[PDB]
Amino acid sequence: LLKPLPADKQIETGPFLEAVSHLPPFFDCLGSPVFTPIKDVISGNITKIKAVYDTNPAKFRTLQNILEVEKEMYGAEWPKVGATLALMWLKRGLRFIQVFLQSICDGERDENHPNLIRVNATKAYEMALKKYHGWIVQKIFQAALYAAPYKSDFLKALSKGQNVTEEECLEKIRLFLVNYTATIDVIYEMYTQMNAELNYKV
Amino acid sequence: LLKPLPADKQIETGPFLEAVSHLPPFFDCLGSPVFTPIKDVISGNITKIKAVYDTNPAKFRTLQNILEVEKEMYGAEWPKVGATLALMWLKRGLRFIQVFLQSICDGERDENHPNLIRVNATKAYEMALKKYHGWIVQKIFQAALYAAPYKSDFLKALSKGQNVTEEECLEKIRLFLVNYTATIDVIYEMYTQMNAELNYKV
Repeated sequence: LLKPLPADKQIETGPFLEAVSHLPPFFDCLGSPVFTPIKDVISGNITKIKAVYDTNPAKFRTLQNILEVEKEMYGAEWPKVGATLALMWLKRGLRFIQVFLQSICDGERDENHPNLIRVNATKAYEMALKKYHGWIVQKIFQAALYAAPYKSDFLKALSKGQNVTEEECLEKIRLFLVNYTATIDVIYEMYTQMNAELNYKV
Repeated sequence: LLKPLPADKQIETGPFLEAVSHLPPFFDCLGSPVFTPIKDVISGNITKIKAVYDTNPAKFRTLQNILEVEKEMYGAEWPKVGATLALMWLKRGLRFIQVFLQSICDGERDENHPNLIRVNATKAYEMALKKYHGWIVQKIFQAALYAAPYKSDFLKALSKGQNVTEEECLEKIRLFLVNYTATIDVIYEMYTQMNAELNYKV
């Protein structure tokens, strides 16, 4: 689980990186090599943030510190630079995972295709990522979607094989989502208040 | 350029890894982020081979040595294991690049779509990779193809911006292809003679 936010809503960079570093692996709950490239993309963002943090953990103590430091370090190349860029993209992958899991927990489904997770992934994609992809990457997403597992399998993949009902799994996901969602929200507000959000497409 | 093969047709592992390590970058002659994941896939194979070589460069002096050593090291998990696996997949990416470049040099083109390289890429894909992909990855290839550059641009990307005619570029590619193709051929023969080739799909 992620720490709760402190009253000052500052997010400590070290603890944050340690928590998010447990996310990429999970993509192998999706159960197909198609998603391995995605894990490495997310993992790349986390690496890049850590490599900058590691250079001066004090200067880069909080996520806010990264943005404001890099803003003065880089001038006109900022925010399309350094850890600020990497975190700009990491927050979008995190949000995808948040929206996807929340949509599953909220019982959203396609009533005639109940064992799939395609509607949940698509919603997650539309809310987190689609705005930032050109059509080639969108078509790539559409194709990749088909590699997505059955809901039943996914959930069983989430519970480390450990024998809990689907209902119990979802209750634990809901618990995870509280501090996760609040953390992602704070990162998005920081990007807004720093005018560090860019809208270019890949 | 790659060294020529020696009379014994053994391929020294160190020099081979150094030569192929100059290939991934080029994928950024394709001129779009869609191909960055592919670079990292190929680069991953080269890393994995090097990490095994590095452990005992003498024991792993040649590519042949890697296969025969791993065969006795691993038993029934071989050849779907270690550097033998990584090289099994690396040779396929290398072959793709060989067939693609050769097809371009041979003047193969779609006469009504002359400025594209799609026929060349597809041929390269059918000859090197398609057999080893399931349909999701094939559809992903089809979508990605659209990110491929114009022939004119690609060629200009290959000549480090340096101002040589297209004809001169192709002549240099043809020269590159001689030892490259002969090297890849030798690797494929080794996999055959070692019964190390596997046909599973991703």
